[PDB]
Amino acid sequence: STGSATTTPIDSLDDAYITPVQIGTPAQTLNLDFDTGSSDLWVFSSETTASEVDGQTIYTPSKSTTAKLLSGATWSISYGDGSSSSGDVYTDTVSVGGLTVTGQAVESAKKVSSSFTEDSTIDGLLGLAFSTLNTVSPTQQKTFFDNAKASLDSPVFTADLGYHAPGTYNFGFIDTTAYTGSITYTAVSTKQGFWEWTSTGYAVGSGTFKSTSIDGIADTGTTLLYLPATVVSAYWAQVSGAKSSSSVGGYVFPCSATLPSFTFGVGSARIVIPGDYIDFGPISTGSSSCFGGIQSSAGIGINIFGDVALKAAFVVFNGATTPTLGFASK
Repeated sequence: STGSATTTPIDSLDDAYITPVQIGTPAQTLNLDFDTGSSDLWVFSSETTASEVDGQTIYTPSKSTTAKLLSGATWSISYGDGSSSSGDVYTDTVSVGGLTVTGQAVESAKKVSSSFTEDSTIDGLLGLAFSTLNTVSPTQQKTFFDNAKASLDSPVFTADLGYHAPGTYNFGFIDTTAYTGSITYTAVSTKQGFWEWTSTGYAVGSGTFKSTSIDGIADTGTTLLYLPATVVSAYWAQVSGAKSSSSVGGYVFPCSATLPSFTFGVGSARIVIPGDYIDFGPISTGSSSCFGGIQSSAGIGINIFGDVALKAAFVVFNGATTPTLGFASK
């Protein structure tokens, strides 16, 4: 089997992407944030504290003839940005882009943090990291991908995120029309439960490529590109007037600037992030200070190849017995 679904930016900055997901019988369609940095499929629901729901579409398990309470199971997750959610668990039928999993754990939120409430466009998350990170207790549950894997034509999914435009998540096949040149594959460590890999270096603009190993995670659920302070300083030093602002929480730059591109290495191959992808706009409405899309990972504890990086590529998440990651230009 295969599946193919369009993923759409939630706003004009590509802060996140939502993908429609069918849950239950009859189908209830919710727009979920597909997150290769976590492993829980959780939704706003009829059980979510009323004051914490503000515009989201909710899953109502009592209206699904295939929903079953997973007795005694609870979940609770905290994300790298300090947001969180928790609740109980149902199993139900879940379909993405024509691909159906029966008996998928659907984690129903009883509580969500303010960042989730305040984002009316995101109805929940669909985790696509390794199932070892799943938070359901006392019986850990499998991701949608893990459940689908054996049925898929090939045990893979791909992320093709757009810049200020829709893109695609495919399951079970590689669309050879969706990228240019060849796909370069690179080793993955699953030791921390992430799609963790090692970039071979970087360049700033038209500058020379610096060969250096950068361990990090391919994370569709993180907006920006978080890299070591040395690398990030070298990038912003090429933008007149750019500076790190402790008050704002990162590098800012004059909105009048033209940003250089940023290249990252994948083996001997190179992925080029155009300068415009690194512009996250005014820090506040009407400001002439703009927020940068490349930020320091210092104090995160891990480098994160988030959407800024991934949207410059066609990315293969290969879930074969020994997982790997593939990147192609597009």
